[PDB]
Amino acid sequence: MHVKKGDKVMVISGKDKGKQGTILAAFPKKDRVLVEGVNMVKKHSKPTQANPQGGISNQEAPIHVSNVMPLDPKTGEVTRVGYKVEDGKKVRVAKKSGQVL
Amino acid sequence: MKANEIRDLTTAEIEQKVKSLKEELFNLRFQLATGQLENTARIREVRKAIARMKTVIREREIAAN
Amino acid sequence: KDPRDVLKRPVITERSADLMTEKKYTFEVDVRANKTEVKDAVESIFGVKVDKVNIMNYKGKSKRVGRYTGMTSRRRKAIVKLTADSKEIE
Amino acid sequence: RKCVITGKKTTAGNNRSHAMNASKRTWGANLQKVRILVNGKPKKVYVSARALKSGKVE
RNA sequence: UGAGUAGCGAAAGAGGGGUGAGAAUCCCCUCCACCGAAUGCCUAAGGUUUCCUGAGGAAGGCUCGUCCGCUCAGGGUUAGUCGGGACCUAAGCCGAGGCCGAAAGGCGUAGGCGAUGGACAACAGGUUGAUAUUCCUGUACCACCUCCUCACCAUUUGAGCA
RNA sequence: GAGCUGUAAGCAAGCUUUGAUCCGGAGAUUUCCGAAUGGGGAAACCCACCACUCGUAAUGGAGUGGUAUCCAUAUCUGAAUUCAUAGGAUAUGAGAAGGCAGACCCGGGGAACUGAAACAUCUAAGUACCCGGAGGAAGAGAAAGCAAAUGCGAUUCCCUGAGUAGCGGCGAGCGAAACGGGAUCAGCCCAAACCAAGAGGCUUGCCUCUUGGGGUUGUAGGACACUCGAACGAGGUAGAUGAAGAGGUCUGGAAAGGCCCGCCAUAGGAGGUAACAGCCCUGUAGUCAAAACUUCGUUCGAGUGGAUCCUGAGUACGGCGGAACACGUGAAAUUCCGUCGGAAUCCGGGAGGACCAUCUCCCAAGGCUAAAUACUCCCUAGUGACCGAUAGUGAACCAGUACCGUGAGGGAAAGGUGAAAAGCACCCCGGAAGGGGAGUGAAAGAGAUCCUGAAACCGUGUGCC
Repeated sequence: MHVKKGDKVMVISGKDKGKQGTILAAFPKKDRVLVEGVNMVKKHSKPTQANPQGGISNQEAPIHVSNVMPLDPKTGEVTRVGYKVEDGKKVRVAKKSGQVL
Repeated sequence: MKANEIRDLTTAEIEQKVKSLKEELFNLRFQLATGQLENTARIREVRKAIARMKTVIREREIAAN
Repeated sequence: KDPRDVLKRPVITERSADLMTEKKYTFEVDVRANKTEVKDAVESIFGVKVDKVNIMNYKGKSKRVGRYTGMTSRRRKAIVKLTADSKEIE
Repeated sequence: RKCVITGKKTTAGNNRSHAMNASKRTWGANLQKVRILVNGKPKKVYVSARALKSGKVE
């Protein structure tokens, strides 16, 4: 997908609209993307093996990649993505900007 | 890893290191059967290793042939 | 063929633990392996002397999970009776 | 039943009686048993009478 | 719908304890009863884990069921001498060559397959939850081999072998 | 070029920009059955011989490779009978077998029901089916033709001819061809005469067998004497690049929806994106890309003469008994089968639907031959006034399964939580199951056949009787 693990991204649709977040997950098997601070589900938790706790765990939940584009690192608005090569390895270059990633 | 089984000596040293890591693999199966082994990825990598080497030896001999 | 493959894994039961006291050992071996090459294999690789070898093979137990009705592996179990004052095994 | 020199073999036809009634029959060539040169070696192989009429070896 | 009806598939249990949430149906004990040229003990064909141990009781159990020939998790079958192979063959089958036949094919020699048959060397005690002429114990036996031993023969008017 | 060790929820662990997983091309291994091929056999097994290795004081044991039959060639031997053959022995063989797409094509063999309002001739039908064989197409093919004229010139296939001419218990029914128009378009090679050598028998060419001349021909021709295993472009298999709005606002749980505004377009195909998106993503149009295999396009001989000879023999054809030609023996040509008979040779033969004479056309008894053609187990990309889970394949789902049958065979039912498991922490009843609460969600009546939930059927309160 156009997004990668470890990217600063911006979300479009859903209840969470127009909020910043970082990426620490990726699911290319299902185009499924977990962003920080979005889809704030509250999972019911039983004790886990020898862990003696019982409660509701409030944690992240992943969203679809089609609702996420990354931002321009220069101007800061959400921008479209293009592909370009730079001295051997190809690089991810956002549209309407010359900067990479 | 991949290069070294070609870059080392032709046939000879491969045979005793073959039965060396076959001894090692045998030890992993023994200790897994008694339930003590930890690195379960070793039981995949040693048997892969063997195929790696076997194929190079076999190609080598057909290439010499 | 290669002696390091002819016996696959030992089996640890209460019966097995009983027999290691009186110096008979239990092993699961290859299906094609017969009474004698397991013996030559074991003194070749263990430095031990073994007097009598008994052999028996188990067919797979039928076993059910979910909705599938598969068959577990056919096994061949070997009993090796060491001689007197022979060395021990891990 | 075959013929070695010529392609004569038993063929299937239909005998028809009076009142035009049709039933299936067979047709046999006039094969004979006799001792013949096929290779340089003598053998006894079958031969049709029409083939023997054309003056072959014995 | 019948209708809460027919049926619940030959049979003597009863009582006290124990488990359990629940007990006519499970377990322990005491009497009674039944079979006993069998309903006893081995072992074919066949079945394929139903065997044992520990859990469980939704479905199977013509009721119940704490129970099992059900489920789940483990565990259990050891052979030179037993049965069959590397021994033989009958009936029959297959069949190089061949002999026949529109084709496929059919018949069949040598030969081979084929036990229900013939030959063929271990047995009586112990052992656990499951195996036992298989495991342990002592005494044996059969076939084959020689790093060895003693006795004898002749190494061509040749011992020995078949 | 970044998550990944499938389905599938695992933490005992571990691999990865020193470039993983993945995709494409070519390689290596590939146990044991299976034509199965060392011998046997009841598939998935057993028992061997030889050679070479491991191991043992040896025996036992282990590995590797060969070891089936038939056919072709070569060698040796070649009984009875030792002229000689059968046969036997050895070696060489990417040789054959068996399967397959239930399709398509040739052959061999080959029904009945049915129709005839019964039925035997006929029909069904040379259908189904069985056997053999190969092909990607097969068969057929260059005139002993079609035809009757200022004539056409290999086959094949499509329209037409035409339901015509015909055939037929002249019933039922069966049923053409040529002329014309189109697709396609390739024409060639032998045998014989004669010559040359070598091939021996000699009965001195009456025959060898291999080359070359010697050649394929009908208003005749030929002999016969005169005449000159590379590099390149385009595809295929992996792929890459690729324009344009989180535009504002409203409802909403979520905007792709409504209103008001912009942009791209060789791209408004399509799919996904919490609801109906060209501008969110994958993409799409164009534009590129191949290290390696693979498929297509450019290189590395005649005229004249005509003494003599040849022009396909148990062959054409005929009789008898059958078959196929639309044609059922009829006026029955023509093609083929079986038996018997059996010519002609260029002044020669064959056909022109009995047959005979004239006339016209043609040269059989020898072969090869692409394209137009038929068909989809497949693979690629698409399409549908095709189905939307009693439909559509039997099979949307672990289906040819479960199950039934001894076996051949027969042969089912069974799709849907949610956008995300966020799949019910915690409390109470209880042994559990199951419930009641609390919580998640937009929904809990949404909680594991879980979208919607009709009817039969079964309950509970009741207004009237």
